[PDB]
Amino acid sequence: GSKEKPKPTPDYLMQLMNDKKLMSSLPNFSGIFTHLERLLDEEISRVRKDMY
Amino acid sequence: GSKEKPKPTPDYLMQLMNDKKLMSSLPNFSGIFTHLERLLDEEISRVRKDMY
Repeated sequence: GSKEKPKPTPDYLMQLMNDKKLMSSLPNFSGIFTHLERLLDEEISRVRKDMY
Repeated sequence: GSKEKPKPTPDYLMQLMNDKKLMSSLPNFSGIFTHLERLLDEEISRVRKDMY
């Protein structure tokens, strides 16, 4: 085991929405982080689906 | 449905290891991105567990 994975909530998603936008406003982001972008596209996606 | 989620491979992980380090070398990262850090801690974690 390695780290406990905390639950996804609206708070998680509202912050994700601003993170995904912040990175999109950074043309340097694409070069500095590789998987970080896709992880929003999945996390934002799955957080929206697992929404209660 | 929203976006198809691609499989995790070693290539995914080797790049994650460098992304997680790049962000750790950025004291500005912590302020610019909120969930991006934890998503490595989970993705890197789960990619290592789902390793074949």
